[PDB]
Amino acid sequence: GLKELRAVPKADIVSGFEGAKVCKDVYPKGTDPRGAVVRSTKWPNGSVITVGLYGGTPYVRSKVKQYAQEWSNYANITFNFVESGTPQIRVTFTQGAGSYSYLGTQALSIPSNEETMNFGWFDDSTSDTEFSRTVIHEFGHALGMIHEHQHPLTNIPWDKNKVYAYYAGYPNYWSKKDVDNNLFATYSTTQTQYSAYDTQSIMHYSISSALTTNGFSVGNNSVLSATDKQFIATVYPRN
Ligand SMILES: [Zn+2]
Repeated sequence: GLKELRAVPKADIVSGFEGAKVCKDVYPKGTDPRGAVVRSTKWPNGSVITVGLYGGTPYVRSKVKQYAQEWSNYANITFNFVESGTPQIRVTFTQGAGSYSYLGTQALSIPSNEETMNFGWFDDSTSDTEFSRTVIHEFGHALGMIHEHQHPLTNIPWDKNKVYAYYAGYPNYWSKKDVDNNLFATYSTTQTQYSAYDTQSIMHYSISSALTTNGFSVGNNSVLSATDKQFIATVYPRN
């Protein structure tokens, strides 16, 4: 099969946040997160992207493959799930590390012994809606999509000490200061790649109830929205 990736240090997986459903923004070391937008990170149109799955049960691995390929109904892009070589997208299932993917072709800047995507909370009992939501969302990032997030009406009620502890773990290794600029300041304003915000978007950024004092952390958006479908077709046209 595939060559083993280097393992996540288990000391850097933060205890107590098992099951906390956090999608983490991630970028190749030293790059500017503001530059990682779909017009810059999109794959060559018509690409067939090789994907490798590392670990996971056969059931979870089948679910990843099932829902990742939903994007190809609308985008002129195909995922080829392979078991040899160095795949372009490398998916791990490290429990407790959150879920994340590098954006678009930024995956190609990741060392070949490291993962480019992680699913941190799936198990064999996970619901179909949660598989659909999280897998389509993360492969959205893999196509270059960023989070959709509308301007907060009221400041997010961050449980700041739970947050500082969580983002100190792998893979960000963020300081107190790092969280203040990259997380708090980022989501204090609108984040969007659409001309108008789409409350139904699969790319909606949900903030975990493990990281806040109140509010509803699980939105409705578990399938591609009409805007998701229309936009991804303009990025990757059948041309
Ligand atoms: Zn995300």
